[PDB]
Amino acid sequence: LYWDDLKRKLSEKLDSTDFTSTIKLLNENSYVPREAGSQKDENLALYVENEFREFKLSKVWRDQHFVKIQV
Amino acid sequence: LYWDDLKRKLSEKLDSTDFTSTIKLLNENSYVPREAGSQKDENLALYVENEFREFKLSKVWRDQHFVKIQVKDSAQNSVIIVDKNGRLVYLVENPGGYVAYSKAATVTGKLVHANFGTKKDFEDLYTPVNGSIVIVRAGKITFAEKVANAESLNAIGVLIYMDQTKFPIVNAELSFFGHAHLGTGDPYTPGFPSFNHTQFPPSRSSGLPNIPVQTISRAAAEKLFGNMEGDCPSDWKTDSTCRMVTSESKNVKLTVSNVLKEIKILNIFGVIKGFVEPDHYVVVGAQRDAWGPGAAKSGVGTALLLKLAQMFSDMVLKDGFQPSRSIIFASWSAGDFGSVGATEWLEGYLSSLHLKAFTYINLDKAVLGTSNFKVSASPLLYTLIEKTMQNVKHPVTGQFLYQDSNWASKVEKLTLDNAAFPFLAYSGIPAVSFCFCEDTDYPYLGTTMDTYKELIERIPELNKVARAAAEVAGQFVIKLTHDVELNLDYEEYNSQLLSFVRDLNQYRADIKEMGLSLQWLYSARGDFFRATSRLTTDFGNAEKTDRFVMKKLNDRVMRVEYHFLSPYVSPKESPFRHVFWGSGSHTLPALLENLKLRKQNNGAFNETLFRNQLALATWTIQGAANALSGDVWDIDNEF
Amino acid sequence: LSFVRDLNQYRADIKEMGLSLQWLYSARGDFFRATSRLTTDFGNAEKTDRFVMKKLNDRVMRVEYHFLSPYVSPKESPFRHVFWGSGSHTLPALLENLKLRKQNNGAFNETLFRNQLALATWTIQGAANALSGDVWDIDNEF
Amino acid sequence: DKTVRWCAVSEHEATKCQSFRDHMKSVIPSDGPSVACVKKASYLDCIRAIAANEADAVTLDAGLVYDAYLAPNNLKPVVAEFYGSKEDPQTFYYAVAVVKKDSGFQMNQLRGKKSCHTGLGRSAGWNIPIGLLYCDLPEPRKPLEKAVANFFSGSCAPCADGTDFPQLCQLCPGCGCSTLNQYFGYSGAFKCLKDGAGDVAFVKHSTIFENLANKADRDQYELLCLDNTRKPVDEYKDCHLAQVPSHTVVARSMGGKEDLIWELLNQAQEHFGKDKSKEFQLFSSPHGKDLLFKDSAHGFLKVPPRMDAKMYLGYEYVTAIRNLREGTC
Amino acid sequence: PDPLQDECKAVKWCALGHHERLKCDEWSVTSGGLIECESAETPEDCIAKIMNGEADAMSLDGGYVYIAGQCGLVPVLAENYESTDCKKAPEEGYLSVAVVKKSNPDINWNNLEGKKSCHTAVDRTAGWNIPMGLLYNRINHCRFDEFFRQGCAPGSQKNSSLCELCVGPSVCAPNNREGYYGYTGAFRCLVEKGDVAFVKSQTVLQNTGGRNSEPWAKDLKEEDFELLCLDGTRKPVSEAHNCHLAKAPNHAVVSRKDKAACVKQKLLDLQVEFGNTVADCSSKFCMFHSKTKDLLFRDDTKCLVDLRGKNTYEKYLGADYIKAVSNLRKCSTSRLLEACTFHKH
Amino acid sequence: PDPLQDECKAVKWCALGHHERLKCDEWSVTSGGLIECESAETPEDCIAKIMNGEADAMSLDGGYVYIAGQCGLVPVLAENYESTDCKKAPEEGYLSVAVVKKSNPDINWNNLEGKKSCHTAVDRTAGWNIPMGLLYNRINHCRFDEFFRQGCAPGSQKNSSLCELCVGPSVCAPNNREGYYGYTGAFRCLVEKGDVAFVKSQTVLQNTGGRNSEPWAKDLKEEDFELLCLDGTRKPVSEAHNCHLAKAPNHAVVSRKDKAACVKQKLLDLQVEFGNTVADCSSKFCMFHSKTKDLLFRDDTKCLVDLRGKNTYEKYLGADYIKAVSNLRKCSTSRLLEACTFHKH
Ligand SMILES: [Fe+3]
Ligand SMILES: [Fe+3]
Ligand SMILES: [Fe+3]
Repeated sequence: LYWDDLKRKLSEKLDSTDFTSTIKLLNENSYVPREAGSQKDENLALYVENEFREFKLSKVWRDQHFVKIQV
Repeated sequence: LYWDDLKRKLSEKLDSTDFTSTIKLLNENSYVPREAGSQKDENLALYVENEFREFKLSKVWRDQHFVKIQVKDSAQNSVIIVDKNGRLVYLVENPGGYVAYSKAATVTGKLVHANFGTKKDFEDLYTPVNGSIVIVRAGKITFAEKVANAESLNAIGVLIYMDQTKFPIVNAELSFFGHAHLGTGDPYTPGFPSFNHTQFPPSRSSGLPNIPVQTISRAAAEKLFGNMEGDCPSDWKTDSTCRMVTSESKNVKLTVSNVLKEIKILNIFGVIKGFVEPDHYVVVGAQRDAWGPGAAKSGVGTALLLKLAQMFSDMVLKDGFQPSRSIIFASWSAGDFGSVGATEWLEGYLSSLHLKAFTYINLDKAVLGTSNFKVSASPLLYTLIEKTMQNVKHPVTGQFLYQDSNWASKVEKLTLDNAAFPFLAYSGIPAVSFCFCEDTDYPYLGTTMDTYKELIERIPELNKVARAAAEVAGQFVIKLTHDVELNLDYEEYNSQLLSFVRDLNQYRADIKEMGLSLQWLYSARGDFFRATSRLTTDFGNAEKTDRFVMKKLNDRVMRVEYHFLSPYVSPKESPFRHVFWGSGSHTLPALLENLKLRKQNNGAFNETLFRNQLALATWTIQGAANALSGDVWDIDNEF
Repeated sequence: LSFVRDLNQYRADIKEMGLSLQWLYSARGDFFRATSRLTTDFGNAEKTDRFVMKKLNDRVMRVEYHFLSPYVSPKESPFRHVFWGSGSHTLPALLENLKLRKQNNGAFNETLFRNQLALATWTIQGAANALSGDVWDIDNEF
Repeated sequence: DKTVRWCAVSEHEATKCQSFRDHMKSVIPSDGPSVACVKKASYLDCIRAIAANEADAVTLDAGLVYDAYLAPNNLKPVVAEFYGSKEDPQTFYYAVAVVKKDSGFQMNQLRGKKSCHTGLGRSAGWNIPIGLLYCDLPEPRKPLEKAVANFFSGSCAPCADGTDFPQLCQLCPGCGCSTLNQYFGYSGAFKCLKDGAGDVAFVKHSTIFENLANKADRDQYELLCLDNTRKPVDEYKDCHLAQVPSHTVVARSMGGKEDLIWELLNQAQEHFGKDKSKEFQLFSSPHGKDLLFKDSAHGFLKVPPRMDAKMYLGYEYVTAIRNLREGTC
Repeated sequence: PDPLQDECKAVKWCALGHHERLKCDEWSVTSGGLIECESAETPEDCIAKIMNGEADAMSLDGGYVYIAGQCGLVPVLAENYESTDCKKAPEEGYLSVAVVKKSNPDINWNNLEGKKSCHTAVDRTAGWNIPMGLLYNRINHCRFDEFFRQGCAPGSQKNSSLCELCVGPSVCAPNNREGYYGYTGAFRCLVEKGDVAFVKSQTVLQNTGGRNSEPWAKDLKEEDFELLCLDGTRKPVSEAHNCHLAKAPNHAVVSRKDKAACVKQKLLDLQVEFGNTVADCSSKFCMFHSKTKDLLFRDDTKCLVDLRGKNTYEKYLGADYIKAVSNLRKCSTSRLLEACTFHKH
Repeated sequence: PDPLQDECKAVKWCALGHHERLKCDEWSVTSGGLIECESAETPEDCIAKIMNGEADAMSLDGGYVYIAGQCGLVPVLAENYESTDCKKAPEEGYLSVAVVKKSNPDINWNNLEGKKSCHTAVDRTAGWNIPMGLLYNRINHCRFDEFFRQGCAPGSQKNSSLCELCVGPSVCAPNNREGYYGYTGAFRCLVEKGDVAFVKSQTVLQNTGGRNSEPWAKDLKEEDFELLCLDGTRKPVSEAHNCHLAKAPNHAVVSRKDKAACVKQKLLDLQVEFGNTVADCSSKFCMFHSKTKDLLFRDDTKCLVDLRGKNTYEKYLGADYIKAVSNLRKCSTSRLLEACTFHKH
């Protein structure tokens, strides 16, 4: 396909996507005070991880790390 | 054409090439005392340059450089025995040669004799050098190191002489030339190239002695010992005559007056464009300068370089040889001062050479005898050295170079004094370096006696020998080009890495007293193993026809060597970053070497240093893995 | 070029000091050609030779990374990019020190500058030798 | 002395090549240059073959000369065709747009018509006319093939990808890139119009004269001029789309045998040029038109030393080709 | 290009070699980017860059103006050498002479065959076109490298006789990286190795009397040189007026038709703050002043003057000059000129 | 291979996962390179490496010995568990049992349908072949993941029921990166989530009475568990002898015919300095001792004993075992086994 095609497609796809809903969903008490390395944090993390899997995209993994934060 | 073809051709071509003539030609007064940056030097330089042009090979250029070399000042350097006042006996000698980059000063005091430049090891002897001049034999290590250690023990002044046993030279009134720089290249442009003196003119001490170093004639050595009470041990695989300490009654004074002298080094190149990966080269070098006539130190090399360049070009035009990757011959200069020529070239592609040069061969001191066949290189060229020593027959013995009685051949590590060392330890280019060596190193080497005569008087069939050397060098080139797959042993590093892990496990106890888990290291070592296993697989599944998929692989191979250079140390500070063959605290060997001290229960062990050493040395290896593939984005996300 | 320009506003200071500032122009140029070849090789290559294209795109892919001072350790100064980084290796940082020269006070570290320029030059230079020049850049004269 | 491996595109060229080989053998001495014939399916295979040392020479239309110059092929032009007469050799020719009499449309009314092209990327058949219509094309204009396919209501554009752009082969199913496609080239593009498959044929000023011997048959056609008028076919000098550089023989930049190529062709034109021989003709054939060299050529001229495609083609023409490729309106 | 306006944001200048580049950069900074710099290693390459809009403008000697014109560029503004009043029309041109050493007693116009020659560069007016064409009309062949025994005519074939006297790092290049390149270079060439130099009439004066402080010229004296007159005699250098080869059109700035106007206007403006008027050139920037010799413009350039209708290379160079360069067409070795004359329209 | 001699320089061992690798490395250093280490993530991959000489040897449970044999490898030496006298013949085999919690009153042999199960790994003798085959002969179909409600049988399909109890970082892998992998892992699985574990008879003892110091097992008591007898009853663990499923051939070392001898000899020798005899294992290296559980060999391994003529997998495993694994052939899901049985000779 050519640019116009991709441009046009990408647009209509953008024309039919509720961003506001997801910006809200990412506000439910399920993951609200999603501080760094918190449970909520880890919650949304797994949400994104699964969503990606659900998106049926190719390989999708996790990246673990142990850094010192201050509280 | 196929290997047999190239092998057979290259042979007959080698069967009809007079190496002895050119080794002689490079001795005519036209270019004899071809010191670094001298006129003669510049003469031969243009000779090679033109010869290359005459060879009708593709592009050929020049490489200019202005580095600071050290020379003998008009004022005479000398050693003189003298008590707590004046010289009683006589001025031992006014040395005919000198040790470059030596501290320009003059001091006097006691004179200890630490066999073989202290070797760093030998320093663990009875008599202390705590504030006193020292004598050492030219041998096991490099002047640079000999001096370095001497000073590390707080000594001052160092004399280097060629004893009789080690150096069976009839003449004892003979003097030789030295180096003294604990590094490679101009000692004021570490990692980055040099300029004018007018611009960027620091003095020194940037990895230089700071202690006078003077070469002394055996005769002079004789006399020194003459004024010494101590008695030379049998431990020293030497022979009678030397003492250990000067007779208390009096001491000795060393006076060296040398001066820096900006010269213009001239590297001469010349390539043979490839046909498929024209931009991946095989650097073939050869020192061109020398103090004396250096028929050995520099003759044989340049001799081979030329004759060897003459052949491949010919093979390409007349014989139909189509090297898949370009070859680039290079005659460096100012090599007697630490490969100053070749090094400052590398200094120039501080982070891209490996993207260009995939292997560096070196013809320096290729022919020195006819007994042994020493070989030093990066494990990446191990199988090439092997399979080739199985194709080349000794010049004297009708038999093949390879000792059929083993399955594991001997390969030596590259030393600070080999142009190949920088290519590998600084630029991350795998490099080989053979030698038709002898149990005893050539004597006339660093002296005015390195004549084409005394050479051939000591090696009758020099032609056949040089031919062999030119053959192993040739095959390396044919081999590193003939085929479409870049043939480097990136596997040998798995072993090299496991060996480390092993030796390290011998301190699992110490590792335990410290909270260290040492688990991340195994992961890296493993994360890397897989990387190689994929590469080693992807190759097999790829077809030698998809110029694309092959290029993508060969490039990965070409990364292997370079990526073992600690990406956590600055070239400007520690130029030899290669964790395996470099020099510094980033060095893998250096890690164990510090840990060994743990057991000594003393403070010799720097714990904070170790902690990092391990920590980084881990991520170095780790990275080497993530860079060598793992299909990108290595997914060992668990751990 | 913008750098070179802003730097020429101190050609006076550069002169009081023995500095030739000639090597920098060479790099800046040795780099310009590099890009001119790449910009050319592309045009002459066909969007069908997956091979010749891959060899080019890779060069393009090197451009940004190679402007990271290969003379400073990530462990010490992580933002090595001579242009957008942070540290004395920073190109902007060079001018920023030179500006102090005029203040006639000690605020200007001369030895620091000397290097800053020296390396910042070879950084750019290298960026060039890495971005092609058909490899082995042959400006052997100079 | 020695052999020049000529790259022949398909059967007909292959047949003429073999006759070319045989006739030169009979006149050239044992010490003269000789021809060997290498058959490929398309000009693009001939370009790869020369680069790969499988062949040595091939004659290309100037628009394809540009492509041949590009990496990784890097071929260079070595010998040029000339037209006109030996008396006043012309190293260029005119791109025209031929249509039938009273079909009732001008150049500004091409949208929706059916087009016959000599071949994708060729000067007269493609580069010039598509270059002139570019902004009349609907967006998106990338890829070009797609905008062109949407502007006309069907075409024959030889060498185009019929899988990707089926409307481009609507008049010549498959878009065959050789004379096996009867609508390929100058004469094929003209046949596409004459047969009634297309409304316009993008060819050269001599095409119609090479195809219709009677003036009365030729009076049934006209040319579209850029001012939106039409003129008779004799009036091409005042009604043409552009002047373009001659077709040229290309060769490798290294080990290319350019000396022998010139030697072979210079002798070939002496023995077998226009009206020279009753046995064989370099510039015509019973097997087809424009095989190996154009039938309208009268001879050859050697290109100056080391001239590259860009210099050969000239800034203008190169600019036009570039501007078609990225091109901004 | 819907109803648009203003492409005249900045003018991109094409500079040869390193030095011209430096000067251009300096001119860039100071203008606040009104002048942009592109570089190339040869005049022909610079003209090519401008032809294909990789650059917009450069100044050129008449000989190169001819090539530029055959290649479709147009002259925009001329360099005037005689007056500081920039509203003056372009001069009729500079004097082209042949200079020898007083030391050398035997050389004369009718004696050149065999001697050693020095030329600004091939294809330049005073260094080549004038003298070579006038010699050509005498020897009626084109192997100038066989008429002189040896020489330095930058831009010639690396291995002809005519490159044997050159020296500059880049040996024989048509740029500053050749020492004997240009009006000055050819003079030095004369001083050091040649028997004859072809240069402009003001050259001796600009390089004698300590006016040129380089080692090779600091002690030179105007009286040490003579000119060759067409009639076979010799005269002091102060006599060019009555002892010159011909007149030579002034160097001129060239561009493409599309950008001529833009180019003009920005040059005329920039001249207001950077031309003759600048009292000191080490403090503020000077167009017509050069660190070395003749970078981007001739150092003796006074004004860039409007061409008053001579907006065409045939018109600006003038008939006589055209007629002379044409007679030499058969000896061209210019790759760019053959390129620009290939198309038949 | 002209008249040659001695390929037995070093033996290359294939190790699963990280831990086995570490142990191997350690064994390497200390031997002075008589043992070389290659690694893989699964038993099948290890067998493949050995098939194609990427490695030479590994020790394996009987179930995997079957696969190895169908793939052309041979047994070389057996692991003996009952005696320290390494000259003894191989034992008839270990006891295979089913263990439950005393807590749970209702579970029994005839009751498994529906419960939660724990298995060493798929394809192992005590964890799978014995129990699954004996159940198969009862349900006459192969959806074991539908007979049990849920489980942890490492090496099963990532998304079947039988992977739902697994935990180890690498969930459900047939290696140590799965927590519930092996004799021990399956026991823990029982302790923490399952109703039945299929393991060897000595397992309970090796993991109760503080003999296993991990948090999960330190306070466990032998008396907390029972065995399932085939007749439907339950018995204390001290009664395996009269309450086991079947006998299971000992784990055995495998290689290729070409290298069997080499492998043998070096193992027999290495055993002399690194086997049972080593009085302390934290000072000197111990083959049969493992940092974790059962790396390279079973930790209860006493001797590696010569096979005395049972140099063939059919011969070593024995008829009964072969007959049992064959009956389960139709449920295999082993990709390597299908591979090894493709060729028709
Ligand atoms: Fe055409
Ligand atoms: Fe002029
Ligand atoms: Fe088992």
